[PDB]
Amino acid sequence: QMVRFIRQEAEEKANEISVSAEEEFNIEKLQLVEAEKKKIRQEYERK
Amino acid sequence: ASRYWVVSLPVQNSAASVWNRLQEQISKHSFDTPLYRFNIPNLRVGTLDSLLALSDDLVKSNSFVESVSHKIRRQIEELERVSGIESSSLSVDGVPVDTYLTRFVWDEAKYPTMSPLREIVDGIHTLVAKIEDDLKVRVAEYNNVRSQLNAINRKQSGSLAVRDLSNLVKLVTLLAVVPTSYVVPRSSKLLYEDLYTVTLFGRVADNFRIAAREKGFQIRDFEYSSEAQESRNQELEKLVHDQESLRSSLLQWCYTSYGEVFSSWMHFCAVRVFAESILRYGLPPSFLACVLAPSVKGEKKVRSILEELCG
Repeated sequence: QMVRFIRQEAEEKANEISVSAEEEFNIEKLQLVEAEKKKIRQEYERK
Repeated sequence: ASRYWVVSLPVQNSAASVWNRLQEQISKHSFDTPLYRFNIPNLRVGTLDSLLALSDDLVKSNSFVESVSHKIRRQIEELERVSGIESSSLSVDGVPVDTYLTRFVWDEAKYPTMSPLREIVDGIHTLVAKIEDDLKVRVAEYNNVRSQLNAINRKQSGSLAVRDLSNLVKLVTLLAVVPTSYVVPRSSKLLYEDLYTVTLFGRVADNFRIAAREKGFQIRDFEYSSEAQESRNQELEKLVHDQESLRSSLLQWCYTSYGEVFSSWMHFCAVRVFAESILRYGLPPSFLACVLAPSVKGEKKVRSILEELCG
């Protein structure tokens, strides 16, 4: 009966991994969307 | 084997009917004594001090001969496959015991130098020591082979405390429990019988633990793959075969070295003939004694004959 439960456990692990990846995705996106007001002070403000 | 059994009598102290009768036509024929000898003097002999030094070194020479004899009789025979070298195969100085003891031809240039034997005796002793060292090397090789023998095959034949992978069934583990229903697919039966297998499954540890060690008698773990056990058994068989071959082929070389040691002992007896001649007669080597392995009655008769030079 736990043969099908193995699939459920694998699905739960994959869902947890995907949830962690998505949670870090917002931070990764904000790492570039934000703080560029500082990097533009060197990329173009130097000009 | 047999220790030294040579008689002591110079040329001037022959115990036979005549001085030259020691070799043949002696009264020993009537008593069936196997005594026989043949002269083989060296080129020259040392002085009185040299004779005394040789007599002193004769004790060490006899000790070395005894050590070689003990090694040859023990290492070869104990292997139960090296004692195949008979008297002819182990002939001393190229002649069997019938002829080796009847002559001193071993005094040729092989072990000694066919020269004043004061240092030639030491040289022959060193050669015999080298031969004994080779025999000891062969014995050590035989011991290492026996260490290779009694290998992993000495363990149990599977489904037991040791080497149980040979009887493995190859979520499950090698249990072989010698004298279950749950969510897990416990409806199974492994091939772990050399023993018995029980219903178990890795999906839920309840059935697996119950079958393995939970109740009754705990099972014995073993390697999962029987290929490793088969390889270990094959290696053990190969090591046993190699040990047997060494006891039959390398120990055949050991038996050849034992025959060489017998030749060295014949040379030592030839030297001891001249040593006794110097001790109880003049310096030049000349002896009329004999070397054999007679019975008690024959030795007593020889002593009665030679009582003119008793100790």
